[PDB]
Amino acid sequence: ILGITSKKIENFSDWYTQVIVKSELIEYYDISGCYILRPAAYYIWECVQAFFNKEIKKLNVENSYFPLFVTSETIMYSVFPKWIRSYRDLPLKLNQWNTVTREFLWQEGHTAHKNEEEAVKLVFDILDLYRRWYEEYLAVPIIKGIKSEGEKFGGANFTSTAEAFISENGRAIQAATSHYLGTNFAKMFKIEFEDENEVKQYVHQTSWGCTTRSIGIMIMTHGDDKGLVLPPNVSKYKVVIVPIFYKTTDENAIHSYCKDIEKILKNAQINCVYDDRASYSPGYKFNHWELRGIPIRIEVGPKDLQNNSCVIVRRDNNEKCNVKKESVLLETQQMLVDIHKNLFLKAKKKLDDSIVQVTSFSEVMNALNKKKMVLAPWCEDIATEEEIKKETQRLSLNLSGAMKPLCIPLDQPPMPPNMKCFWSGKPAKRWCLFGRSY
Ligand SMILES: COc1ccc(Cl)cc1C(=O)NCCc1ccc(S(=O)(=O)NC(=O)NC2CCCCC2)cc1
Ligand SMILES: [Cl-]
Repeated sequence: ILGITSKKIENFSDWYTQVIVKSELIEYYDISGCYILRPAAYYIWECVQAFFNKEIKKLNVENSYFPLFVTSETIMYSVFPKWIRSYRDLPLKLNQWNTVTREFLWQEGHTAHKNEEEAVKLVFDILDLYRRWYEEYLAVPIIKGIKSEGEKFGGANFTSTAEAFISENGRAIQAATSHYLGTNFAKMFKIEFEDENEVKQYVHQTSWGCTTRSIGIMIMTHGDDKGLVLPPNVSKYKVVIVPIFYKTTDENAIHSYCKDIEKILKNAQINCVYDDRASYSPGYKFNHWELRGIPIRIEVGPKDLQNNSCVIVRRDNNEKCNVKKESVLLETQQMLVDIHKNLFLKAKKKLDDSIVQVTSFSEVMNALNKKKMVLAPWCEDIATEEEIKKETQRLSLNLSGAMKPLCIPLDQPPMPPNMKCFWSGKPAKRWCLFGRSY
């Protein structure tokens, strides 16, 4: 009852709710579904917040706060004409860190540029920062792409997106967005400027956001039947030290030895916890910290005193090795790196193995039935989006069983000149990724 009672594959929904509560990420307030972000969850948000802030500031984006909202977007663009008069006032680059299933925390950026080229470059610069956000900190692989006309934001010229995929239930989920808004809102609010030639021009706008859904995607990606699995970059404690006594003493020697290891790690700015609670067995502690997603366990028993060593246990694959005491710092540092690398790579394999490249709709149900996505040549006719939804829904009988256009990947496979649309039989335009979704 203390651990996870539902297998991730067999009952994904119940598994997830158990993991997020028992790992002490969240705490449910009442029956409304409202929840509290405990330190373990907020810490992850703080890590990626710190990363994102440093990177957008390199792009001269400035943080700010706009408190007025309308049902849900921020009141902002109508103020821009008061700030923009000439090309010297451009580019305007703003970001806000907001607080408000539902999502409590998120980030939202807005820019305005003198032309299309500069705005579009920012759109994709930001999009890659989202990629790094997921990869370098959450160890989650994403796919960058363009939304179809039927799935893009209404006010956007085009919507670029990062897509993640949960292989266990065969569903894609939108991980982040970066819109090119063109001049759509500039026309609405007369957001105009005089260029270098004293000519009136429309500003070109972008908006981009990412929420705490990123944390959920991380959990769903890496979590296992033992509970939470944290990439070291978003775990407060990198290491837990567990003492092992055999009642034959010396507990004090073990205790002292563990404190030596704790000191070495902490002196190297590697935060860790020494679980010296007398009331709980070592086996109890193993579960306790595995459940909470601690990347590395260091065990110390009698044999380790004898051999001047310690046992290191990886959280991601449960592999154990003996390590000399004088080598603990270096090997722990390398282990933390390799754990992140392994989490990403094994997640990327599951993602790559989830994409079935097809040329005909007759290949689609085979891929959906195996809980995968399809990559197909598509004429991109907006009317066909609903047709494809309705038909895949009909053929599967099945929380939606429909597949939708996820994104047109920035990385396109070659397109043969005479390639037809997998659905309409018309000339294909580009390869599009289709799948079931959240
Ligand atoms: C619809 O139910 C299901 C029915 C059947 C199956 Cl087979 C699976 C599911 C399912 O969907 N199971 C996961 C339920 C789920 C997962 C992710 C999201 S979310 O959008 O990503 N939101 C967040 O993660 N917030 C995080 C939570 C952790 C702390 C920090 C904030 C929202 C809900
Ligand atoms: Cl506004």
